[PDB]
Amino acid sequence: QAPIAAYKPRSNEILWDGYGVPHIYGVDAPSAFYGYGWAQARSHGDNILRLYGEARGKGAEYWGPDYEQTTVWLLTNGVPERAQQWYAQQSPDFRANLDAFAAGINAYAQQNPDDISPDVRQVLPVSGADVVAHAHRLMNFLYVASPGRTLGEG
Amino acid sequence: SNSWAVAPGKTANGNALLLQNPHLSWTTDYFTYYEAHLVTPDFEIYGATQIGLPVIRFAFNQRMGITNTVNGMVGATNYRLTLQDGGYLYDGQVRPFERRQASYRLRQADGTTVDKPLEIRSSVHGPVFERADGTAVAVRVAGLDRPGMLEQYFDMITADSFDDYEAALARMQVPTFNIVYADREGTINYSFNGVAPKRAEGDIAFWQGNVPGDSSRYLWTETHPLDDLPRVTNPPGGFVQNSNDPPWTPTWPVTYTPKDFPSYLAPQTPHSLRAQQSVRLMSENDDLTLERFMALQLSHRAVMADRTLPDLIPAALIDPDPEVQAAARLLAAWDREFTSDSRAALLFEEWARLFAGQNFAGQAGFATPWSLDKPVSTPYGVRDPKAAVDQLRTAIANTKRKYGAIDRPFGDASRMILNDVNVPGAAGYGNLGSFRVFTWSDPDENGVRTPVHGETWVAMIEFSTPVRAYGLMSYGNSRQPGTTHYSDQIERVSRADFRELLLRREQVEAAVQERTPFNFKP
Repeated sequence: QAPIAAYKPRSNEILWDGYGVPHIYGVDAPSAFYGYGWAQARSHGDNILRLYGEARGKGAEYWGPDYEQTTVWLLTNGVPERAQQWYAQQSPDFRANLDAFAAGINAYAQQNPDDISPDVRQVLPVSGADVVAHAHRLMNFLYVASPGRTLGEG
Repeated sequence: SNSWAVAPGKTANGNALLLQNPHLSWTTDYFTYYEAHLVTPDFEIYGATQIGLPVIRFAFNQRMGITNTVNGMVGATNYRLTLQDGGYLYDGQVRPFERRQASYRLRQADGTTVDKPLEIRSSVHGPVFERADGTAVAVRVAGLDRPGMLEQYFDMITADSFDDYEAALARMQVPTFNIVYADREGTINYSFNGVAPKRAEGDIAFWQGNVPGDSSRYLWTETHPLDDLPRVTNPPGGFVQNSNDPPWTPTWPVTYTPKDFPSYLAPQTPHSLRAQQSVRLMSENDDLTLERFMALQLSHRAVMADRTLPDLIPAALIDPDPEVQAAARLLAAWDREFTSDSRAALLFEEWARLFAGQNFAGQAGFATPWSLDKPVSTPYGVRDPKAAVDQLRTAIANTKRKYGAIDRPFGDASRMILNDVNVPGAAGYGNLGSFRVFTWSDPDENGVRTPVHGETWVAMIEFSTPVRAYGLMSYGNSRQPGTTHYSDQIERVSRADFRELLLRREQVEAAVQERTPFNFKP
């Protein structure tokens, strides 16, 4: 017994629901990823931009002393550079999905600048490598090797 | 976090069941979940992910779905270096550090930046950090060479079959997490996943401490493949679970034991009362419907009361203090559930904080210790009831100070408050036995408290044709200033009134409140 018939989008659209849940319909992969980028930027853009800023190792530069130690942690562990490497090392198809996702964010911000907090404007535009750099911080340098276990603060 | 997958044999209708149930901070920005649905001519994925991630970690669709829990996979090592002559001692000889001169800009009060120099030193292990106390520490993180994390998740969550799923998982690009799988074909899987260094000696505790940084003996270079890791597929028990417990009771009956794996992979520590309930809730129930499966997810038993109050109460009634006596009778009459109307629950929590520590994980108070041979019924009892009564005495004082009374309704102190929404709490601390988790803050001066951590994204999916799923996001789908989609779900959470998750086009169209046409050109 086969599943229900899969849906074939004919146009790129986000149908949002009453709870602000995006249903992103793309005619191909980069399109859906772009929609997804747009949506995430709408619902969470400010904090996403701040996080990407940090994972560039630009926390201290964009936002001063409160962000300095995470900056030292990520530079010392060569995170922003490694993310550029991992980005180049992506498969062509998936790398294109990432560029699209990043393009969605940039496009939402460009079309809706009022929605973007003054303090995170300087981070734009964001790149495929930003997207890889944040995921890399999250998995390896928050989950696996937290600054606390190494520095002995907890 | 909790995770359940249930095989068709254990269900009434003959379709697998899956629970996604991550517990993370309600405030930490990178821990914020977002719910979305992506549809192309070639794939479809529904579910939640941490903000800024382009792939859905908690995904399902018409064919399959997965969920995650923290396993603490030890994928890094911290080494204590022995400094000598500007280098470090290593295999009997002094070895110079690698060093580069980096720099960064630091924003000033007046909006300018200053360039600050940053020397980066490394040993053969990795980058070197100096601790506040002077300890030179080198950190060695495994899997710095797996650029494929996101694509693996992507290929996992869009897998056309379990073999494809397993093939993707086997790439070893996701460095951590228990990961649980289910599908419409009827397969369920549990994997203890991560990128684990192959080491010759040492248990997990050895590898979590400062490993000596003076010998190549400890400088690992290889990591384990997937089939070295604890895994379970379609066990005779008909379910798998994980609730952050060591992977030794992922199902019942178990399919392996700690001896089957290197001792540095997972701890062998007592399983939390929450984890014990997880096993019980699945094993003891059969012929499950999705409705019943949802009802079981809401469990909020004070298992610790079950283990302790039989010894505590009689000992407490012996005490000359009338207020201790009254406290004992209050506890005695309690049904042992974290409900809103409970007059005893707050008092019990305050006693357990002293009995079992602030985290409720302490073991030294129990009469019978935990044993993997009785993994859902130990530890048990009160070892020193006289001491425990003194703890009640203090706890009575603490409860009155924190909450104004020893019998304030649980749901009156325990509120979920987002924007202008303020609703009664139920459930509570995982380590007290509550499966559905709300890690209540310390109270304000009024004795009111709110979840710092707990239920965030919650979904339960039946892999029927079409699939049928329900979910809620505690803190809404948005956090942008002025959004109407921050506090619009917490009221439904207070009543456990789950949204039907909408995957079918017809359903999406019926529910649409906003359309955003877009177009992408690279």
